[PDB]
Amino acid sequence: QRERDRKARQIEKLPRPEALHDFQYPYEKTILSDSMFEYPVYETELDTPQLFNLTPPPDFFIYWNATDFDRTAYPPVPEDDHRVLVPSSQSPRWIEHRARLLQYLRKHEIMPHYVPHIHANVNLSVVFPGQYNTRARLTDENGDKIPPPPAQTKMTPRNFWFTAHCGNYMELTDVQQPPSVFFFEEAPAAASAASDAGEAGDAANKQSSHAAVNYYTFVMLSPDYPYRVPLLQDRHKADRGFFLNYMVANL
Amino acid sequence: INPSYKWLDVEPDIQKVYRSRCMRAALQARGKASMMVAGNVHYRAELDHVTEPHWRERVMRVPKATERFQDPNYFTRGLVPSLRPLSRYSYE
Amino acid sequence: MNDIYARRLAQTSMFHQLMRSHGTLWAATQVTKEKLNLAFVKEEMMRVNGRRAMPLLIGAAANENLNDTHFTHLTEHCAWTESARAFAVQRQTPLTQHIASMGRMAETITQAKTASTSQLLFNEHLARIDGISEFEEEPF
Amino acid sequence: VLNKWAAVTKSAPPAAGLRPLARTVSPNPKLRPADYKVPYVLRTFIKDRHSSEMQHIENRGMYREELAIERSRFPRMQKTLTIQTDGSLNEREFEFAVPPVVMLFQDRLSAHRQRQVALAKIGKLKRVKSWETSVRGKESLNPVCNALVFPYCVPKKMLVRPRIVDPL
Amino acid sequence: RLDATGRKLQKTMWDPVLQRYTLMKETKVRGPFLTKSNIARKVDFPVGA
Amino acid sequence: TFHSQHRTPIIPQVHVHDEPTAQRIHVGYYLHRHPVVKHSPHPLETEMGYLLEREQQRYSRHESAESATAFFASRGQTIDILGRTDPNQIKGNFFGLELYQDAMKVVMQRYTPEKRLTSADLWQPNALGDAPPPRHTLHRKLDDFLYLIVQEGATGKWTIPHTARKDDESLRMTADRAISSQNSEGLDCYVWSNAPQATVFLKDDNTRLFIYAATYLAGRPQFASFEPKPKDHAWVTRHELLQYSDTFKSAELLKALLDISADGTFEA
Amino acid sequence: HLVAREWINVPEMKQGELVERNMHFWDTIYNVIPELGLSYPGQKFQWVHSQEFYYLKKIIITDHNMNLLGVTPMRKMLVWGPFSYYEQRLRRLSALLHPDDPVLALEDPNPAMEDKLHIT
Amino acid sequence: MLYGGSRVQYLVQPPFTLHKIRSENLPPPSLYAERHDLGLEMQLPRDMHVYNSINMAIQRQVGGDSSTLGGHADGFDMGAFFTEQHHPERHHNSSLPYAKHDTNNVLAMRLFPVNVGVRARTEAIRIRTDDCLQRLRDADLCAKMRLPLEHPLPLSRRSQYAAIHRVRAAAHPPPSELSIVTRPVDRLGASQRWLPLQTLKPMGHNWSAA
Amino acid sequence: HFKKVQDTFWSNRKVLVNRIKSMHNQGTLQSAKDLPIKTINIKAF
Amino acid sequence: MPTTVLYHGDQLGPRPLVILDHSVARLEQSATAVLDACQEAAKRYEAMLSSLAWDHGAVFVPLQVSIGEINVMEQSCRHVCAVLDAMDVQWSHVLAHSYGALVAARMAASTAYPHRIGSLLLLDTPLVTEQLVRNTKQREEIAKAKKDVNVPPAELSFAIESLRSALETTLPYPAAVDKSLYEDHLFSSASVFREKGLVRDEHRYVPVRHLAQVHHPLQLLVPVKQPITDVAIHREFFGLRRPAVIKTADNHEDLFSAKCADEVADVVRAWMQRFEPDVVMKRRFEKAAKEMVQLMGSSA
Amino acid sequence: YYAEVGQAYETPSHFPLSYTAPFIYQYTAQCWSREDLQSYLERIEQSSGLRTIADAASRREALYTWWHNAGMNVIPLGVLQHLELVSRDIVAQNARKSYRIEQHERGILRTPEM
Amino acid sequence: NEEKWAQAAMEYIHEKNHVNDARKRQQDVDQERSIANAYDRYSAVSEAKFDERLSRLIARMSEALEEMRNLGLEEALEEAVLLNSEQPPGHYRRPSLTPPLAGYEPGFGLDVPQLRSQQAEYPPLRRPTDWLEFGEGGADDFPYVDTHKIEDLTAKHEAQLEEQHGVLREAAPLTGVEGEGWEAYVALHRKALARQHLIMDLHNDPELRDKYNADEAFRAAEWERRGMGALSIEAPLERDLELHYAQVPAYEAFR
Repeated sequence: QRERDRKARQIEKLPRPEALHDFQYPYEKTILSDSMFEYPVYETELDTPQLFNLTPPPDFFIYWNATDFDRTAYPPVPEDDHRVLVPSSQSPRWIEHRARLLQYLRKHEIMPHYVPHIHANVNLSVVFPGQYNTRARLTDENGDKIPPPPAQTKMTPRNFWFTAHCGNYMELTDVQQPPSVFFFEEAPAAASAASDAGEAGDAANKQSSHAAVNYYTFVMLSPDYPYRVPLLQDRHKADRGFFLNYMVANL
Repeated sequence: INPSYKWLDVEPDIQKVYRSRCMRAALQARGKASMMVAGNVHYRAELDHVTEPHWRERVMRVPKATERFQDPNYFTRGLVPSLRPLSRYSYE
Repeated sequence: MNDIYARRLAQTSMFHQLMRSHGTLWAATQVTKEKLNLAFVKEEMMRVNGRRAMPLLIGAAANENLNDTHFTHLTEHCAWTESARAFAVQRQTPLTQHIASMGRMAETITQAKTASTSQLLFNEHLARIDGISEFEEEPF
Repeated sequence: VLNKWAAVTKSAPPAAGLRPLARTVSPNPKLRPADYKVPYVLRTFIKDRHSSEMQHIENRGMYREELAIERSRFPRMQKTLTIQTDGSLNEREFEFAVPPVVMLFQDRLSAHRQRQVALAKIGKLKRVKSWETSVRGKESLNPVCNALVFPYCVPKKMLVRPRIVDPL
Repeated sequence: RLDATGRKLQKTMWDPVLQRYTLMKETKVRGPFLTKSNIARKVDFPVGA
Repeated sequence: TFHSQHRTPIIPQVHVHDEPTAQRIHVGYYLHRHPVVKHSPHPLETEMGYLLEREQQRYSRHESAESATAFFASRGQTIDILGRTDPNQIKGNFFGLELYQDAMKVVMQRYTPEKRLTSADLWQPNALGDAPPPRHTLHRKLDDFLYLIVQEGATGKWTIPHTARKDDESLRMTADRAISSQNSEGLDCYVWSNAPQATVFLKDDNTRLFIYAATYLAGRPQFASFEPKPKDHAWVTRHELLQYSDTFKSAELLKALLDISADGTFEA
Repeated sequence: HLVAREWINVPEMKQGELVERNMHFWDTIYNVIPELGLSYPGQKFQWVHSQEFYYLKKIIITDHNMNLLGVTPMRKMLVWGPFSYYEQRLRRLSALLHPDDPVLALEDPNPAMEDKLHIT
Repeated sequence: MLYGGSRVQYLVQPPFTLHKIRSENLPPPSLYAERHDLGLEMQLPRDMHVYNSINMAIQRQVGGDSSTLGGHADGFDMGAFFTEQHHPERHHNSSLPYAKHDTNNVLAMRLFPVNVGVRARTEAIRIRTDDCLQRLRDADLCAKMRLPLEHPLPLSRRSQYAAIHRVRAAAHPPPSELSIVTRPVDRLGASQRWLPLQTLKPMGHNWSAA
Repeated sequence: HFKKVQDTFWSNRKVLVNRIKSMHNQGTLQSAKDLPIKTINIKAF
Repeated sequence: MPTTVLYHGDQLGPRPLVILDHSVARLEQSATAVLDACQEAAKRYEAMLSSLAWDHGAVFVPLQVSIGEINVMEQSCRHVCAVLDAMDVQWSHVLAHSYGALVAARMAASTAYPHRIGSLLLLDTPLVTEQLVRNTKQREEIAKAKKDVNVPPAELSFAIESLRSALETTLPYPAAVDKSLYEDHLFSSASVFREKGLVRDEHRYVPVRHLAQVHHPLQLLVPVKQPITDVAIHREFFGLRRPAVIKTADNHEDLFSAKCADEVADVVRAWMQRFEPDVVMKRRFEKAAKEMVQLMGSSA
Repeated sequence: YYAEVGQAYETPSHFPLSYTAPFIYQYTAQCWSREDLQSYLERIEQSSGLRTIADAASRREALYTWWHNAGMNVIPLGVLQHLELVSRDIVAQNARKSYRIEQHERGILRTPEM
Repeated sequence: NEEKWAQAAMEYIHEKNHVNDARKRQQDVDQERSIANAYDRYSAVSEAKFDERLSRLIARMSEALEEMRNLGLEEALEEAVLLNSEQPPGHYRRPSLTPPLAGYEPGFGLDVPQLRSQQAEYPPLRRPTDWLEFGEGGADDFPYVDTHKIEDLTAKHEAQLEEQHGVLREAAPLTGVEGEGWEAYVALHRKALARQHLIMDLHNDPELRDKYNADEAFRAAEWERRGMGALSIEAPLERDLELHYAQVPAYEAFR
């Protein structure tokens, strides 16, 4: 009892030479996975987040030529483009696009502070006449001033990354021309089912703007006029308006 | 779990607590503050039990060595965000 | 191309080794009321044939006590006789089976070295490949 | 730590992005964890640390441009022809230095052709016959069930009967 | 401490002078650390014309 | 593997004891021959061989070491019984038994492996394009399975040797004697299951046939001793069984035969 | 960083006459770094890519390429756009360095003496 | 798998599934996170008055922990704390990696000749920085006055005519005012003589405190 | 570091079985479970 | 399914040679005059096969053109793979000289019929042309470059014009008859690619990416002199194996002469003797025979 | 503003919303007159489907969506996130009171200061 | 002299995560990638045409056992459903590359009495049923054990495999194909023992057997409480596809 338990405590003093399959799992070995090592793939690149949240090219050989300076590294076009959606209140894509847009505004200090009560109703898409130009210039070969591109007539993949989206980036060279404004609205209907009007709505002599909300006014103002100041600095310690870039009325 | 093992919390906002204390001690002066507050010293024993009624069982539960090391393939297939095999003890 | 022989020699046996096995499955899937179809037998056929062998140095790895039932020797097909690599999956290689026991001390070094020679591991191996092997009628 | 105002200050300390600090078990038997057992992994010392630290990760799940052959497990398998006792030429592979074609004795058929002629000694070679087995030794009891189908057994009122006895 | 190393110890340590990780060969702590023995024989590098 | 019977007992089948008023029931056995050689390697698969046997080589457990000995040699520690290190001469006299060397030097001069292609499978079109040719050779094709279809001397149509079920017998016992009686215990048969493999309800005789898959091992199938007064047999593959469909007895039975029929091919 | 190409036009004298030999510089790197060949599924995120030269972290290949679709962002550095929000963080760091600290190290054809291996 | 380990079909691994990020979920663009993400010489000690700074007894376990807050509440495990805190390494060193300490201009400790001894370097990275402070003040003083930049600003021009009081933002001069030439002596067109800012001597200090 | 931990296992093993052969000899009935590495079966020694 | 075949030998064996030729004709007409049509094609093979005494017998299958649009290829495969069922054979080595090649390359490429074609020997038929492959690899990059928007349209426009200004010719037809078909249905240059030059509906013959899949052991026969089907391109696509050359023949149609009928078979028989199991086995044991005896010679 | 202070909201969780106004105010004076809240904390009860303090704690999603598509011109969402911060407290405390009364029968018996 | 052989032998066991080949090039490592896909494109129709045949084999066997139940041969079922234990005899042959020879004796009559020995095999082959017959309480009718010795034998393994699978998840982890090939093989046993644990609970309880068989969403709920599920084989998207640029390998690309 006293020496057996001692021998039992000698067994615990005995060494334990136990060859292992490989190293002990938590402490020396480790488990790699695809989640640990993966390039950030934004599910939607509206905010053009690659240009801001830079991530090092993980690979060892980084191919950088000289010609990769011309290329305007805009994100790839996402299919099911928001600009062509219509802002009905039952459209499944729209509901997704309704919040994702209001998601992006809160991210960028806009929604609760600069524009307090955004009643996101219409699918605004301010296409800019764009050339994917790397800088303002003249035509190289032709020895000519570049003709200012015409007012955008249709939305298209090429005119995607030159719209006004949720915080995206545009090289100032492209915005130098007045912007084309495509907005679609759904909110006006003859009634809660467009029914029992009995040809009313027709009696409204401005059908495209028959309602008290259907002549729209597009105002563009730049909050950071001198330079982009932090919200938490400017939010409180100054009261100055915004730089009014543009304002069309009676759209 | 055991009132012998204490942490030191520093909560960074000094106004966040001062501007409540000056209320909590202005309300309880007018007799309008409730004594079941979480911060009450003698209530914490019961406070946890109003919200999490079986928290004894959530820390007493002994985990089988299977679930403590969730299938490493669930980590490569990405189901589990990241396997932590050593964080096994419930410090609550 | 010993596997592409094995694979094409399991299907002609998993065909038969299911003919003798559909009965005993039919009896069980009558009281559980599960559906006895391809979606059920395949799950059965994998738990009997496929048995990834663990590194044989863990002790619990060598102690696999579920793919040698009186059943798993009947519905098991002939996969691990046509290629030793299919054999090094189910069991370990004929030598690593020995050395590992000496590794986990289940047999002294001297018990390994002599009985783990290139010749014994040959005539012994071709016994499992044939199924002609000593038994212990009264296992202790 | 030395600040700017010290009587003596030092040059640039090394940015930790190069020559990193491996988080490995302290040699102190108090500062190593519990589950930690001394790593007696016997292994042929790989020299260059590019191929050394690689062992300490487990990347069999990571995507691979190659095909997912089960590697580094099957040692190295030398095929050699094995002429079975009836001349039926198979071909199997072994890891050690096996010669080319190996003559084979004591095959499957030879063992069966051995058990038969040895069962010919007791003369029971011919067969035991079921329809001719009007031997009807049995019994039916309630809480009994087959045992050979243990994973897929089923209990019921099952008839009991003895196995066949083969002298060998 | 015990003579696990018949070889004279060596380590890689930040050489604060160079500001570079360099070798550290062990040596008795008492003695001039830059004797006429620590002069390296001249060599023409694989650079230059 | 098809292991030997390690210790698994054999629970026999038994004469039933409660006469359930046996009805119109026959029991046939669908005899077939195990493949004699392996699946003829498709040339793609040989091009897969040079893939794996390359990859399974260049990713060996011990890469440079040519073998276990070649590894073990590099320490001077041998594996073989006699303690030889240079693995070239372990290949010369593998077994330390010089009689084996004698047993080899005769073989490597006299042995010539057999020919996989049976001349019975050099089929010639001038024979005829008629109803299926008499194919009696069990040596016909060693790659595929060879099933037994037999035609009665009654109506010429083909059938599986089938007999009725006596009262107290099971369906394995019936199928067991179903062959041994019709061959006078002159066959080595192996019925896989203890229950049928298929089932076909007839309207002509109202009869209910229970097919059984059995494997020919040895024994000359004496046909004129069969039950269904057969004209001649046929050892055909799972595939050309479609050829007898014109003369075959029951379209209800033909496909109910192809569906339990195995194959060494599975490309159908 | 090591900015180097795959093909380097290196002169050489054939039959006593100068002729251009397109040098395959790729084989120069892999001899220098035997780590790049021995690729295992974790190595592109490895800490030190080459335990010999722990200094080396990227090798900027600069080879003019004619394919339309350039290299994917896994192997190209983003060199366009406003890389920040609040201030181009160059003009901040452009305040701290001094007009008298190095920007070049031009190799020396004939060195003054054994020390001056390069001129800064 | 139903075949006994003979991996022959579907050998090619199917590429894994992508784990996307929702860029809207992210934190707002933060200026204070714009500055210190890069990594430089140092910030200030976080104290003009030593209060609130940081303790030297915890200056090792910092680096991105300016943001308010383990895998659990805490117990520190006495492992990876006391196993990473004083590694077998990180002892008997002399230069622990750059942690959060406002030591010498480490941005300029890298850019400087190792030739010079220490006590003559820390006195020369300052005379470099002392100029980088004047270059920065002049740009602030010249730009805020709309003046094109001038570097050795004359003390008469400095204190911009009583430090004009900044008339009471900052604006570039029009590009007519711009030009490469920036020394006043070169701007108008005093003696144009040129001399470096400081004398670098590859001499080593002969007083070591120890 | 490697060579010192590979050889020790061979002295650290011979310390175990030699001492456990005696700690079996002393009459201490030592089953396969109570001792450090369970997989040993002393009857094999 | 036609009944018309020319079995060359007296036997037919388990897995004989299934020789194909051009799409013989259309069975819109009776089977008797098209029998004569494929009876002259054999007169080019009746010679070559004689030297190659083939122990398995040898077949010849006729192929019809389609009454419609897509039934040109899918028919012929099911049409061929049926004549493999009416013969009780799978994995038959095949020869090919003409449109009878694409069909094998249409079966050996696509699924649902990859086990009928065991080998594939090309007599003179090019499967791909440098112009057709150097263009399709751009037709895949422009496909993205037409989609992605970073790309500069000066390079995009230049890459498209250089893709039509250097367009793809039809496959050079190694005969005279399907010169219709090779210019009628398979490569109707006004139909195979819409959006001229930019997208080519290669689902009729085979998408070139799938011609980058066929690892059925493939061989090309080539006359030493001026050939069709340049060797330089084919070795790039179908693996680095040199196509054995017919060092005697001048051009195509001279493979079948007496000058080559032996070696155009004495190199083809070497191909059949690469996959017949009994052949490779005898070279296998007799290898290990001559292997082992090297160990008995060194025993002293 | 509401939980860390620990006021004695004696409002049972089934009162109408208009009876959490005296609490919400004491933190939002200098923003809306007290009698102004009773114009916001009634239009919520009238327009939306929410009536009770328990509702505004169980339907924070259904409430906002009402406010977005119906309010948004009068009721400053400041009220709402204030209204949500009290309704998640009054409901909380009533759970802590109702429990405190339900142990006091089971025999736990703690004083006013607990 | 022995511990130096083992020191060289337990070197042979070690399995190391070793590098890709240095000689591999993106020009062949895709060719071998092109081959393997050209194979499962080939073997698919050879497998699709197999599992379709078991869809037919099983159809015949189920409908032949259920016909035996309508033909009134009830007790014939309970002797035909029985597991056929007789292994295919040694006479049963396994095919080889070449046929048997016409009258060949081993070495043409050069007979070695040694290599013809009867010898051993490493596995002792102890099985989960040896604790029943060849153990204490020697069951006289072994292959007909009492059910209660199964309600306990099965309850032994779920207390043993759950312990075997505890250590083998920390002491011998492994991921990838062999991983999901080990979990499946395990989860198929914790399921197979579960339906055994289920039939007994479905057997000795006379209540549940009715409401169990009463509806479907109950068993599919009861099966979900037993851990038994429906194992979903990963579907092969072998289609030639352009993988997203972020799914590229996690190592430096080949040469």
